Formats: sequence, C-alpha cells, structure tokens
Amino acid sequence: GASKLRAVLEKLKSRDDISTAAGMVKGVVDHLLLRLCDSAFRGVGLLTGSYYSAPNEFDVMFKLEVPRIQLEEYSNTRAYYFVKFENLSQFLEGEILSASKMLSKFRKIIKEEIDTDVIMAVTLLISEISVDITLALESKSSWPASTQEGLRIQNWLSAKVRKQLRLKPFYLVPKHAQEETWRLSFSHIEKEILNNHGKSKTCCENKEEKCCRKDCLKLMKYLLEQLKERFKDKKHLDKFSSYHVKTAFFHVCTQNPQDSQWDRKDLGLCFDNCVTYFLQCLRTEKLENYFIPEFNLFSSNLIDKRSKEFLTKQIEYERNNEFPVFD
Amino acid sequence: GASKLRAVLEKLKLSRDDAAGMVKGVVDHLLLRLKCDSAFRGVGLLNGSYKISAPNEFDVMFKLEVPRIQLEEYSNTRAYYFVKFSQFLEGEILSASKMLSKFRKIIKEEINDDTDVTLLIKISVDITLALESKSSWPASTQEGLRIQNWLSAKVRKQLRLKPFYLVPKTWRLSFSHIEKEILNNHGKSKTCCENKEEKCCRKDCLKLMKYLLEQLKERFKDKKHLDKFSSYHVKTAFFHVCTQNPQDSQWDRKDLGLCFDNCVTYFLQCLRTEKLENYFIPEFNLFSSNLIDKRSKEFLTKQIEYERNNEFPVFD
Ligand SMILES: O=C(O)c1cccc(NC(=O)c2nnc(-n3cnnc3)[nH]2)c1
Ligand SMILES: [Zn+2]
Ligand SMILES: [Zn+2]
Repeated sequence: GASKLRAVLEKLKSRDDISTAAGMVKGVVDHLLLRLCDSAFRGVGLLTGSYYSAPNEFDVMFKLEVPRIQLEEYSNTRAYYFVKFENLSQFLEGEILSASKMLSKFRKIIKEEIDTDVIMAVTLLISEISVDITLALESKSSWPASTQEGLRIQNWLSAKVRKQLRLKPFYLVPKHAQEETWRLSFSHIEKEILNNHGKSKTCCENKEEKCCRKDCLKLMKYLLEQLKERFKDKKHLDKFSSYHVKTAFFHVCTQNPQDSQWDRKDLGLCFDNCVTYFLQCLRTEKLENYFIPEFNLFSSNLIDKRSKEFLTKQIEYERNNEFPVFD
Repeated sequence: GASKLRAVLEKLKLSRDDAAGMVKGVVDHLLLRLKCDSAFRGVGLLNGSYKISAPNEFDVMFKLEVPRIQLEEYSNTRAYYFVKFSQFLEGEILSASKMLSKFRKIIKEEINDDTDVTLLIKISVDITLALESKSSWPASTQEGLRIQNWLSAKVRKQLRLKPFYLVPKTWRLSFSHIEKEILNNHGKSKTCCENKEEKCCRKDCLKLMKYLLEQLKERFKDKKHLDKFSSYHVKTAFFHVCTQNPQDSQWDRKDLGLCFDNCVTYFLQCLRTEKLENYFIPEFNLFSSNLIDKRSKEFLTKQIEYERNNEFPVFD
C-alpha cells in the first residue's frame, strides 16, 4: 500500500507556488537586514528560506556573530544557558544578557522598517503569506560539553564527517525555560545532514542509488500537520511540532545506517518503521534531542501523557486504515 | 607477489616517527614577520607536511589572498596566466620576480634570528608562495576534476566553490588543497577505510607508485633520463585511475597486488601514448613532447616493465 503514500508525494510536489512567493520574501528580508544600520546588529546575516502542507509560511533565522561568549548551564537542563562575555552592553543585565531586552530592540528595529504588518520570535503577514524571523547568536568556539556524545553518525555518515561538522559554530536562540535563557540550536547541521543523506556520496544521484529517506521524513511531517489541523478545536496536539518528528527521523537514520535499508521500493515498509519508532517515543515518553542526548523532548514536564496517549491513538488508527488523513 | 608490496609498505611506515616540531615552529614564527609588511598582510600557511623516501624534506605553501583579480591566459597555454589587477606592477601586469624578490628579501631578514638558506636546518623545508582567489575557477578547469561518478557531483560543486591558487612559474594553476582533500577523503562511501569491512588500498597504491618512481630516479641518477619526471605525474595518473575505478570494491586491500598493477599499467599507457592530462585542466598534457621527450618516456617505460616482470627487485 505504498502507492497511496507516493500519491501523497505527488500532490505534495505546491512546487512553483512556493518558488514565486519566496521572491516576495527575499525582498522583505533583504529590505530588513540593511536597517539593523544599528551598532547592535552590525554583523547580522541569515542562515535559503525554509518552509516546514503550508506553502505560504516561512521561517528564516538571523545569525548575529557574538565573539568570546561563556555559557552557564541553567540547572542540569543541558540545552538552556546563560550568556557571559571593543565591547555591546545595552542588554547586559549585570553579567547575564537580557534575552527579553535583546529581543525587544530586535522587535523594535524590525517594526520600524515594516499591506505588511506584525503580530505578537517575530511573525509578519505580508500582502495578506507569513514569515517567522528568529534571532540567533553565533559562537565559533567548541560545542558545549553537553553535545559531546550527541549526533551519533559515525556509523552512518562517518566520524570524519562528524568531526568536520563539529568544527562549525553553534547557535543560541532566546527561549524561556522561568525566563531569560537561550537554547542550543543546530538547525544548520540538520540542513547539512539531510541534503547529504546517504552512506554513499552518490546516494540518490543515480537510479541504482535512489533511497527514500527524504520521502519518509516528508510523510512524517505531513502526517503530524494533517492531524494537528484535524484536531485544531482542542489543544491536545498543539505542543507537538515538526522538530519532534524530524528528531525521531534522525534516530531512525542512525538506527538504519546503510543505504540498502532505505531503497525506494521499500518506501511503505520504511515509512511503516518510521511511524513505529515515533510511536515508541510517544509511549515511553522518550525522545532525546539529537545533539543533546540528555535533553528529553517528550518528558512529562514538557508534554503530558494525556496528549501523547491521544496522538498515539490517532496515529495507530491511521496506520491501521491506510492513512485516511491523506484523503 | 603482493607480500613484497606490503613489506615495503611496512618499512615505509617505520620511517615516519622521525620530528615535525622544528619545521612547525619556524614556519609559524616567520609568518608573524610576514604580516609586518603590508603586501603579505593577509598571508597564511595552508594545510604542513610533504618525495616519499625523503623524510627530511618538506614543502610548504603560503596562501596570500589577492582579491578582485582578472586573469588573462598566456597564449593558449590554458594553465599559465597573467595577473591583471602596488610595488610590483611592471606594466598592467604584476611581477612574480619582484614579488619573490620581495619575498626572498623579507624571508632572508628574519632568518638570522642556526638555519641556513628552502631553509636547511640537516632537514630542509621548501617554501612556496601562492596567490589566492575566491572567484570562480577559470574556464580551462570546466571539464576537469571528473569525480561525479566517484565522489559525486555535489562534492564536485562544493570543491569548485573553494578558492583556486596561483603559483609563480606567468602564474600557473594550483589545486594542491583539492588534491589533499580528495586524497584523505577518497572513498565512494564516507566510511571508506574507517572499519574492517570497508578497507581499501587507494592510498597504499599511491605510495607504492611514488616509491616506485623515486627509487628508479635514484638508481639511474646519472643517466638524467628520469629527472624530469616527478611525483606529481604519478599522483595525477593515480587520480585518473580513481576516476576509471569509482567503486570502493575495485580497491579492496585483498587485491592490493592487482590494484597496484592496474595503476602502473595505466601510468605506462600514459608514457607510451605520451598523454597525461592535468586532472583539473584536461587540455594541459604533462606528458607532451615539448615537456618530456620520447627517449625519457621509453627509458622509464622499459625500466618499469622489467621491474614488474621480476616482482620489483627495486623494492628490496
Ligand atoms: O609541468 C611539468 O611537467 C612538471 C614536471 C615535474 C614537476 C613539476 N612540478 C611540480 O612539482 C608540480 N606540482 N604541481 C604541478 N602542477 C599542477 N598543475 N599542473 C602542474 N606541478 C611540473
Ligand atoms: Zn538518497
Ligand atoms: Zn579507503
């Protein structure tokens, strides 16, 4: 029953509709970067606008190079940190850097340069299409000791690649934990190891090496969004996001490191295994962050078992009926 | 027969411990005095080590980013260029003679602060200055670096967005950085030579053919028939065979004897047909009659054919 999934893939490929709309966004973003003329946002750049069933919604991240940072871990929560440190000290509240103040001037300088308006990091609605903008510090120092045993790809993309990827800078993003904390972000690494997906360097570059990894992730996200929309009336699925399903997908990738276990003929079986693993994470309330292995996205402190037991029930019914949410 | 190949591969690994700290400190220190001068302000050694049977001889390159540069090719050579962009502009062109003189002059000054002058210390490291250009690579490289069936097209695109380097010789193309990259990341699989199940003999094949040429260059040191051949020819031919043999299973270290034989065979086909294209500039034949004459190739050919016919007595 894999043709119904490829029929979904066929309809999912809204290909030109996102291509023509991204040009309108490119102007707004390029017309946003010049105005942050600010001393505070001098070295601000971006991180190819992403688009996680909604071709009219975008999210771009604005990198801000911050040199000579030093991080204090919050409270054994290995993903949230305080930031310490030719000098810029407006938001420097004592020694910790005020995330709320630093985000306020970011919202302020952006609201000045903006049928384009702003909603309550930053979302806008141009020409009636929305763009989420995110502020991120860049630290070219070594990755925090909380990441050392994460990104277990040595058996899949090789240890030589993992050492190379950990040479790259990491990113911190304002995110409360109960406030004034920044969270570790490796979205750039996620982009890297998704477009260089295979164990073979020529994977998917020829008909004999066509795998179904990207297609499995796309259906995982599509399944979640469809059910997130179907049950919009209640809020049981509001705490789930495509970051969870893509983190689970990465754990299936390190579990099945060979390209032979991802042949496009076995798309139905491979996707069935991807759905099976995501359900196991739901029931056991365990899905470690791919880069911070001690950070549990599915801990009871973040999502309650009632909402996971609801998501599990919906997915189990879907798999047992050839996924009607696709119809 | 492959037992003898692994024997010299073993003896070639014991001569590696002796060593690279003295070379590293002197190259580090002299880079500070280079930033003293404005012309060398952005200068920087590019990755530190370097014949193979000569452990006391190194070769370093010094990258100095020259920006916003227009290259115009010297009369269809497709590999030598004039650098049209202020101490060394003879005309509208620059001058490697004036650049290297200012290089060798500034290089001379700092040295006198037990090292003579290529700086002999015993060991003697050779230094090379390279122009860096982050611009798109010249059109002569358009059909070179044919690795899309071996290391994929994505890797080829990623390598070509890296800068290309020019070296005084007119200035000639140099892709030594790209050579090292594909050498230590050599397999179709990313875990090639990283586990017991995916162990290839590509690197061993390159070391053997280099040791093959150097030893015969030493044996016939007086005949002057092989002094024009260099390890860059061996490595260039090795890359072509890697293109001809993309799959890692065609490089199983179970078949080191056959893999090395297939390497010397291709190298001999280049010597006989007098064609060895530059791996990056396919229209630049290193084995041309204007460079190496036929008598030298025929002598090198005959010497390798006898060697392979007798299980390489030079490897003793
Ligand atoms: O040109 C020759 O026939 C020749 C013969 C012997 C030695 C060298 N010189 C090098 O050691 C070299 N190292 N890289 C290159 N190279 C790069 N792209 N084209 C040539 N030559 C050149
Ligand atoms: Zn693939
Ligand atoms: Zn290998």
